[PDB]
Amino acid sequence: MEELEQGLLMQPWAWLQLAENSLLAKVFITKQGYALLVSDLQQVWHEQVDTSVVSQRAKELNKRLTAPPAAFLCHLDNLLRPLLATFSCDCVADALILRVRSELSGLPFYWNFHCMLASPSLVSQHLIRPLMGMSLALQCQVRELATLLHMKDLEIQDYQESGATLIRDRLKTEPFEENSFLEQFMIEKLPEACSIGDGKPFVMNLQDLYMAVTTQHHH
Amino acid sequence: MEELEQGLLMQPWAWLQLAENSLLAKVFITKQGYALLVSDLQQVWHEQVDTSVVSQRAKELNKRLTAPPAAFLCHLDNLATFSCDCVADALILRVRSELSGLPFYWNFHCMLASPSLVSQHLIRPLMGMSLALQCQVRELATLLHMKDLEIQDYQESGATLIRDRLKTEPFEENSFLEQFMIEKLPEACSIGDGKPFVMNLQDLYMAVTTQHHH
Repeated sequence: MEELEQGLLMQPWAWLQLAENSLLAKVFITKQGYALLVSDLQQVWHEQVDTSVVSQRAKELNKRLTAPPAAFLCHLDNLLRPLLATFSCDCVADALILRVRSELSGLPFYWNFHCMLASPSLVSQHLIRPLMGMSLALQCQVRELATLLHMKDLEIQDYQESGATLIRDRLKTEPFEENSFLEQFMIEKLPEACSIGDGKPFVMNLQDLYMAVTTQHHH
Repeated sequence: MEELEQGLLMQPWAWLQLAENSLLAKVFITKQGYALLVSDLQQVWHEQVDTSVVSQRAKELNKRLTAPPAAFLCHLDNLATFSCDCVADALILRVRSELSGLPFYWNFHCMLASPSLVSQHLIRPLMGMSLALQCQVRELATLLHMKDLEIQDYQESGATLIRDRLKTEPFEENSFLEQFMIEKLPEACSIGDGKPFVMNLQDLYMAVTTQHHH
């Protein structure tokens, strides 16, 4: 394993849909096996699989296929890269089972992802820590942009206050005040702005920042 | 004790100073008991207690003094010397205060937090905070672009600057992100000991948690 986990850490979160259910998920597949991580925004599920496990489960699932685990693994990777054939999601006690129904070389292929609850180590490394790093960095952005904004106000004031001049008037901006900026933001905008939703917008507005935090945290 | 869990979702995180590490702690105290969540930014611990446990535990820990459970709780609400030890999945957080002019002892008996509270107390709110900060970034950027349009009007026709050092370079988002990622991100994304988290985010934290719950 080991290399799987390490590749998993550099994977971003994607969005997946199946039978109305959605999941956040990332996967790192090699010829050695895969690591998978899945969250419904309530629990987090994990699986790591090796070559031995692939052979055993593909045989049990497909009572008529013959290939090395490599074939089974490359098909799974070429099925899940673009997406991130048809899926379903079942729970049993603490575990999650992600089912695949699809075809390899014109023959139907069945695979079940078997995920146990992710350990606290994973949930920290893949969710908590990076997410907390993003918020900080974003809070730096805000601060750096507010200083940018006050610097543009000293410039226009230099035009109006002293430059001794005026404009077309249809463009005069209000002086920027971060106190009133926040207050209007956090009465008027926050209610939808912090919407966890389907994890759908998190994977589409934030992943570049997510990757950059993880690379940093790990290097 | 169902209300105690509810009230906990919306307390901010405190930072705690220890000998070998620091902890993050949020806590909700009533006359009914307490609920605490602690974290070292690797693991998360939980404890919920009622007033039955309070008097047994205080009687064990304190010989110099006694008092009704609700008063002990009220003094803890006040919340100091902190130490801890970790046996397997237990964190025992030890506190040392001064009540009635005498030493006072309290130990938090903390087990590994359920995934469900990790989600409710960190992941969901933390994710919410990131989406909210990103809308802000957006609104500042638009605001910056508006102010350029304004200043480009003065530049368009005559109008000279007096102080030959005030010029702002025109705001272009993609490059601002570019410089931020090389020049600022390394320091600014560093979790550290959690102190940054407690120093500049607990207002947004209290606002997101309360939004989410309502």
